[PDB]
Amino acid sequence: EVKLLESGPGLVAPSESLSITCTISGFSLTDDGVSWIRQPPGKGLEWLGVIWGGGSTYFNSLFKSRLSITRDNSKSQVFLEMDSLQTDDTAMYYCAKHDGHETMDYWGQGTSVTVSSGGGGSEIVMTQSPKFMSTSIGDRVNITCKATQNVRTAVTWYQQKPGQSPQALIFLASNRHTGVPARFTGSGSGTDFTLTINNVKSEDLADYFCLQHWNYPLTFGSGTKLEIK
Repeated sequence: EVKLLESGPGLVAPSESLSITCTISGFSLTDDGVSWIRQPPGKGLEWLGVIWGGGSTYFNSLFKSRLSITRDNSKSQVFLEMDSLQTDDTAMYYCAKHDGHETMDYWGQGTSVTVSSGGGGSEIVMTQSPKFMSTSIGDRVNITCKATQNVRTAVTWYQQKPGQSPQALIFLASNRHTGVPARFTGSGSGTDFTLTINNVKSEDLADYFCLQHWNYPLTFGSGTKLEIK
């Protein structure tokens, strides 16, 4: 059984370093290489670097300056070290084992690394749910958007059809923009907000998103694509 388990701090303050330990078993560090991957919340997978069975270390150019990958074959451990950590580096960090040098075979449990000064973050994050939705014509669907702070009613809901510009659906949380069909409705005040579409029509196939305008900077929701069966 091939095993890899990450050991990491979990909480790191901005500008500090990061040292994660991949404790491996079931294979030989002399033969197989080990890579470091990270997954930010709601982002794609990001490859950091690799140490090969002979010791050759390659790094992703985006980090290069601040990455270090070492190991200890007697202890069966591979070490990652990153410098000048900031909020952007908040991600789930994995170590993965290759088949010698070709294909990345087996992943570890992953260790979650969160970077925050203690103020929890400062920009106000609008979290949308759901990111995707497959609907039938005539259903009623909800999209919600949650704020990390009371933004009162300073929330605007936009629709953006494919290859077009966004267009205001709801303004001030609950009021329909001019010329908006009465089937789009807005609810909410404070932290949670809800765009509701009754009687889903074919032209509703678009990308919907929220925006807060309580405090700078203005921040949008990640978006929501509406597909129709």
